[PDB]
Amino acid sequence: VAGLTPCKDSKDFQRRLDGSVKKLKTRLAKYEKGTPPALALEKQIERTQARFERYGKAGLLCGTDGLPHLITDGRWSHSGEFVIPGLFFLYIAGWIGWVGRSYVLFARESDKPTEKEIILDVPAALSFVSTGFIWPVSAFKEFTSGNLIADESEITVSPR
Amino acid sequence: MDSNFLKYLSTAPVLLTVWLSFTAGLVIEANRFFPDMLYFPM
Amino acid sequence: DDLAVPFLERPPMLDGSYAGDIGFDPVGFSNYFDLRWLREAELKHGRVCMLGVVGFLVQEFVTLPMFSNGVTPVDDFFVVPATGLWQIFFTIGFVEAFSNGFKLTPSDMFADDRAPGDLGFDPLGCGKDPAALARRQLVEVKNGRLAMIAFGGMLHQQLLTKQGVIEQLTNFKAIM
Amino acid sequence: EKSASVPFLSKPEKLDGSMAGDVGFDPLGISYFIDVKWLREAELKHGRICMLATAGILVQEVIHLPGPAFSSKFALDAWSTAPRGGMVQILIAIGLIEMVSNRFAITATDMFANPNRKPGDLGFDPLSLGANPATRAKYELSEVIHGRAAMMGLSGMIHQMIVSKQPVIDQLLNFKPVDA
Amino acid sequence: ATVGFSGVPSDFCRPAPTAFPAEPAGMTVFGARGPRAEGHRDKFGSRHAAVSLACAALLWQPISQAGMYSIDSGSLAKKSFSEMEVPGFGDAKKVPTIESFFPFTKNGFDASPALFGKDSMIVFENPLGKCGAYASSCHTFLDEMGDMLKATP
Amino acid sequence: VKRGSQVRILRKESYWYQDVGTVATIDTSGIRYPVVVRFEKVSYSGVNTNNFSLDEVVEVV
Amino acid sequence: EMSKAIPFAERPAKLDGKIPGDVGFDPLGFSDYYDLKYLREAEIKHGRICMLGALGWLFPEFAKLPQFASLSTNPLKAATELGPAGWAQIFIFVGALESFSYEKIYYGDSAPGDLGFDPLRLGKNPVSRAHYEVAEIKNGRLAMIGLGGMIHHSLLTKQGAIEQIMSQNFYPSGFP
Amino acid sequence: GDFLVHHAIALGLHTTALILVKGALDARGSKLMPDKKDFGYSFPCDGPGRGGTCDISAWDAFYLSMFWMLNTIG
Amino acid sequence: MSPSIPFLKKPDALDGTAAGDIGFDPLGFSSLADIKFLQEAEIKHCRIAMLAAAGSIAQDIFTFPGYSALTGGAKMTAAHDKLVATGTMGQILFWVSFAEVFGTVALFDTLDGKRAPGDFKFDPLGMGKKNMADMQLKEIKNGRLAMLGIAGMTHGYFISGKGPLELLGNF
Ligand code: CLA
Ligand code: KC2
Ligand SMILES: CC1=C(C#C/C(C)=C/C=C/C(C)=C/C=C/C=C(C)/C=C/C=C(\C)C#CC2=C(C)C[C@@H](O)CC2(C)C)C(C)(C)C[C@H](O)C1
Ligand SMILES: CC1=C(C#C/C(C)=C/C=C/C(C)=C/C=C/C=C(C)/C=C/C=C(\C)C#CC2=C(C)C[C@@H](O)CC2(C)C)C(C)(C)C[C@H](O)C1
Ligand SMILES: CC1=C(C#C/C(C)=C/C=C/C(C)=C/C=C/C=C(C)/C=C/C=C(\C)C#CC2=C(C)C[C@@H](O)CC2(C)C)C(C)(C)C[C@H](O)C1
Ligand SMILES: CC1=CCCC(C)(C)[C@H]1/C=C/C(C)=C/C=C/C(C)=C/C=C/C=C(C)/C=C/C=C(C)/C=C/C1=C(C)CCCC1(C)C
Ligand SMILES: CCCCCCCCCCCCO[C@H]1O[C@H](CO)[C@@H](O[C@H]2O[C@H](CO)[C@@H](O)[C@H](O)[C@H]2O)[C@H](O)[C@H]1O
Ligand code: SF4
Repeated sequence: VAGLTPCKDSKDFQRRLDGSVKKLKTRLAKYEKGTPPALALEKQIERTQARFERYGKAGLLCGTDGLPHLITDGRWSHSGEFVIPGLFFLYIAGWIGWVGRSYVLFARESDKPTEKEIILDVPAALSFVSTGFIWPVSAFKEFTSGNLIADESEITVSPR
Repeated sequence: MDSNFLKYLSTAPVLLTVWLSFTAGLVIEANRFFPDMLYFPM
Repeated sequence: DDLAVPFLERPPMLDGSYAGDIGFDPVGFSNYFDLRWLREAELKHGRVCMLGVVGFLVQEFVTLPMFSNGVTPVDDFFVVPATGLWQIFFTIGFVEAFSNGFKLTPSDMFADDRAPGDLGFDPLGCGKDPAALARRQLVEVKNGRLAMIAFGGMLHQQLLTKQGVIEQLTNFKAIM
Repeated sequence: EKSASVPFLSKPEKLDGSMAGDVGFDPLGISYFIDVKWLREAELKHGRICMLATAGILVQEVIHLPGPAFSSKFALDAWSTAPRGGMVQILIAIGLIEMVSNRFAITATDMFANPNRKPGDLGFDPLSLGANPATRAKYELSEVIHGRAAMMGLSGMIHQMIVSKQPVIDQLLNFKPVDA
Repeated sequence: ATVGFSGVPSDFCRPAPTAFPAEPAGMTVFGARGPRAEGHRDKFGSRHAAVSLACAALLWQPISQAGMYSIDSGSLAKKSFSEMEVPGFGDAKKVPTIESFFPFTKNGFDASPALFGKDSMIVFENPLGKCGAYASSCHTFLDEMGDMLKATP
Repeated sequence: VKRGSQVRILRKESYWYQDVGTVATIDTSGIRYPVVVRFEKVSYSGVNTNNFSLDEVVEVV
Repeated sequence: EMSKAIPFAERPAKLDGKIPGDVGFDPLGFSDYYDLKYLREAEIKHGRICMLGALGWLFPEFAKLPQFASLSTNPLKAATELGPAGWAQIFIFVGALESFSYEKIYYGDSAPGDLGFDPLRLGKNPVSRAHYEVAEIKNGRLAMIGLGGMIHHSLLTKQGAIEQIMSQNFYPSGFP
Repeated sequence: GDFLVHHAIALGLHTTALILVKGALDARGSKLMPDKKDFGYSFPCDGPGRGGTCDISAWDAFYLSMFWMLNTIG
Repeated sequence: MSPSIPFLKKPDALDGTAAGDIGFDPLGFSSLADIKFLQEAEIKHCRIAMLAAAGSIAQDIFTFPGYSALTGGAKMTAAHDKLVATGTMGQILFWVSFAEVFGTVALFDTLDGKRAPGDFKFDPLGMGKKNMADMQLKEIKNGRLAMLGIAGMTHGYFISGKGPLELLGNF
């Protein structure tokens, strides 16, 4: 609706579905019924039909090409297209980074940090992996306590 | 189990391979049971 | 001497100084809040309700010429002009502010340690006598509590029956 | 030198028998690499949740809250039919409960920072039934054994419900052996 | 080696306090046992929680059946407080009331002094019906085991 | 500064500029760069030790 | 040593409880990093903004200026309807007010939130002044929460707060 | 398609700017050769010491950006 | 040992001083819960069940005018439902809850040890001044018997649809 048409009611989308199904059926016509190839092609047809129907009902918009297009501007009617998926990413990525940083510090305060970085201490690594589930509040706590950002006078820098 | 063998299994390439194989299996099974998810359903 | 609830201990903060104290605080509000504030609230409620009872009685028979008469005193409020109601509200606000000396909050209401309920209102000088003062303090608090309950009853029964208090008593109809 | 539960395997070194329910059962040696305090906290949480889960699956088949949304004898169907907003509210409440009960120490790095913090002790004793030293040990053992039994029972209930597609009591009263 | 999941930040090189609060032994029903300010247990103890809850229930009893009840028509009739019109508030003749805090009717819940009412009542469904553990019309698990043991190939 | 003390480097051209090392020895003979600092981080050339002057090192807390 | 707000956690170091509105609530420790005076001034300004905003979210639903009678009771719709010129004049008024705040923050030292506005001389009594400071902070906090809720409710229902309450469409139908 | 090619162009502009800005700002000196201004703008290298110092000049940064500029304009 | 159960040892929390204490606690609920709470609960149940049993019998014998009209001749729990719709049960519950607020306060006084369990100091006629222990034993015994009796009456009603006396007259 933004600048395109709903995909549930687009002749282009219907034509693409028809073409895919017809290709699969032409491939199926040369195989005996009940044979593994026939069953596989039938399952492919079912998967194609389910995918197209679900895309139609999802509320996705489709252009003249007959393919779904994504509205990644912030509109709440299309949040599931970029924003919620991206929030899940950011959660997982902050988890990974936070636990990795924690393990780096843990290995830093060890007898052999390099040995701990090549041959890992997987009990402690799994500990940190577990901790990573509240990484947003933990990272902000580190920031505000001053344990995250290092001072300008304590970081090596090249001469000007 | 031998502690030396366990350290070998704790070596970086073994852990990376096992962890990434586990992640690949996770993604593959997610796509096997919930395929063609181009969007979060809302 | 006698306790209101024999099977409960005398509340620690209620030491009998205040009039009408029979050790009645089973839920222990005096253990949370300042008893001076609580007694000020009690006396204000009681006085408002005494006036409210007298008003419920008079309004059902006598109506001022400027105002129209509703079926019941509770409906007189809805009949009377809104501007007039607002004027009464603001006059009451000014009266409260001036009587409390612009010390209207628990923080500063008793900053001068004035006795709860003592707003310096004795035009006729009724409370000059000390013994009469104590007896009349007891009378005031007891009548105020009775008027609190009575005003609750009158309000609710008037809302139910849609008939004045005396009209209901003269034509009593059971709810069911 | 040998475990009481599994005689041929050696006694788990980290299991010293202090904890309730300790029979030396740790064939895979998780306690060697994972603190037994964390493991016992996890065990008690799992057992408590499964106690409640078994009780709920058995009770909400016979008694329900008013309404078509809550009227479902089948528990897996109740999961879907119950109001989704209510379910999300329960999830948020569980999160807040975890946070406050653990006193902001909800991670593997800080959970047992306080020496006073004991495995599984969240300060929950509303009726003060656990203040009696004589019965405290018996209560602890009963809680651990109940958690274990309820964990097994809940797992069995869920999967037998997947198979039969009928409630637990209904399955036991109208049993139909699996066919394909 | 390291034993993971210790719960002690110093083991994992993480920030932590230096003096941890001691744990007092006091409980509040509908509350928790833990550090509290001095006098907290005395002022807001189990007695406070329980008596406050009793007061809350007694106040719920009027609230659950909140509404203008009138017998002017000759029968007890309930009308929502929203119906009443209030002077002196301009456009808003009808103003928020207790039903705003407690929207029972909107959700179709028949509240009562006790939580549930006639229309909205806990539903008891008898699981047994007419079944019996053995030799009953219903084919039970025990019946299955007996049949299997007495079966004929 | 004394032996076995943590000192932050203040030489701009240094691989360890604004980084902390441990003083291993201080030579009082009167050479240009008396103090000797050891570092845990190796430099690009592979050396973890260097000679610094007293004005190019500051004790840390 | 222990926070009042969170009894099981240590008191924030910068929040010693002396400043108005301090109960030791800083679970994420903003006070350790950012300047406490700046934070206090920002909190006071946000509270004032949201107090006026919460009052004005509901006032048009009760009465409107005769010039803006046509404008919707929905505050967001009224904002859309006002037009550039009136919004420009409001913006100039707010900027003229904020010039004083700019001067007091960047070129002056004073109690946080003190712009010299006390025309009615209600802050001269120290005890009343303390109560009023804490009351301003707390009413500002409540107004912040309430006005955020109100903005989101107006987004959802596309109606005013009182209208939403009266129609009892308390529950959402999804995103707008 | 225009969206995707536009973000490819953004990548190209940003990477060319990365190479050029790094060359300009590290021209006077880096941690590898902290006295680069002494050697000038377009010296060959500093030898195989310190791990190897191939293409450690600002001229080399130009030489490396020119590949990327050609890519982006392409 | 236990006077009631000779082969079982006397429960630890049961000293025998309390009225009706015969060492009967084979399952050891007294070891789980505070015995003051249990005594308060037992006395409460006793009094409620005594009133309930006497009420069932007296409702069989006689019914107040008007209440019969409102309940349509329903008995026992059916009268409960009819009069819930009527609104009378609502009044009973309101005032019983009002009593039970102070009941909670009294319960916490008992748990603090100031008040004996079940002692509300209600004896306007002064019937307990002669032998309070004797009267207390009578109260506890009659209350236990009334609990069992009200159980029997209610379940007989569930079985037959008839009140206590009507059942006895039409078994
Ligand atoms: C299936 C889809 C998919 C895939 C395969 C990837 C893959 C990748 N993304 Mg991701 N990404 C996706 C979807 C996906 N993304 C979506 C939908 C979004 C929109 C929200 C993003 C937004 C995003 C960002 C913002 C970044 C990436 C980055 C990356 C790369 C490195 C991630 C990493 O190292 O994590 C392991 C985690 C770490 C190393 C920790 C540090 C980095 C993370 C991302 C920080 C997260 C928290 C932080 C507070 C977020 C602030 C963001 C703000 C500054 C904009 C990697 C190739 C990173 C990249 O390209 O860097 C050059 C990167 O910074 N992605
Ligand atoms: C605490 C009670 C109270 C006080 C102390 C008080 C004092 C004063 C003073 C002196 C300080 C003046 C000068 C004044 C003047 C007017 N008062 Mg007022 N007044 C009070 C109460 C009411 C009520 C209930 C009504 C009312 C009204 C009017 C009208 C207009 C009449 C009209 O509209 O013809 C005028 C001119 C009526 C009204 O506005 O009716 C719509 C109306 O109903 N007043 N009033
Ligand atoms: C702690 C505490 C308190 C408390 C408390 C509370 C609320 C305690 C609640 C405890 C509960 C609910 C315990 C439930 C245990 C259930 C079990 C063991 C189930 C086992 C099932 C099995 C083996 C099975 C099975 C089966 C399967 C799978 C297959 C089927 O064909 C057959 C079958 C059904 C048999 C209170 C509030 C009082 C306060 C106090 O101050 C502190
Ligand atoms: C400085 C100073 C002066 C002054 C002054 C002035 C003019 C002071 C004005 C102060 C004002 C206007 C304060 C307003 C506070 C409003 C609040 C707290 C609203 C909360 C709303 C909530 C919680 C809500 C809500 C809701 C939500 C969100 C959802 C709804 O469904 C329900 C509901 C409605 C309940 C003067 C001029 C006298 C001079 C003097 O020398 C000193
Ligand atoms: C507090 C106090 C006072 C007082 C008082 C008051 C009001 C005292 C009231 C006392 C009452 C009402 C006592 C009632 C006891 C009833 C019992 C034992 C019933 C047993 C039923 C049985 C066994 C049965 C049965 C049955 C079953 C099972 C099923 C049926 O099919 C058959 C059958 C009927 C046989 C006064 C006012 C004096 C003041 C004084 O200062 C102190
Ligand atoms: C610019 C623009 C764009 C589109 C919309 C619009 C046209 C309106 C326009 C303006 C938008 C504006 C001004 C939006 C403002 C949003 C606001 C003010 C949102 C407010 C959000 C507030 C929130 C969450 C508050 C959450 C509070 C919580 C948890 C409190 C929980 C707590 C509890 C329950 C117990 C004690 C502890 C604690 C933590 C305090
Ligand atoms: C009490 C004041 C507390 C203020 C804080 C509230 C902050 C956040 C409130 C979020 C809105 C409530 O969430 C709500 O959305 C759901 C959308 O499916 C609703 O879902 C359901 O709600 C109503 C019944 O209660 C039905 O009339 C709706 O048709 C139905 O959608 C639920 O009522 C609730 O889960
Ligand atoms: S290879 Fe690199 S370093 Fe070796 S000489 Fe050629 S350029 Fe200089």
